[PDB]
Amino acid sequence: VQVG
Ligand code: NA
Repeated sequence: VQVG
């Protein structure tokens, strides 16, 4: 998971 990548959130930016
Ligand atoms: Na990912």
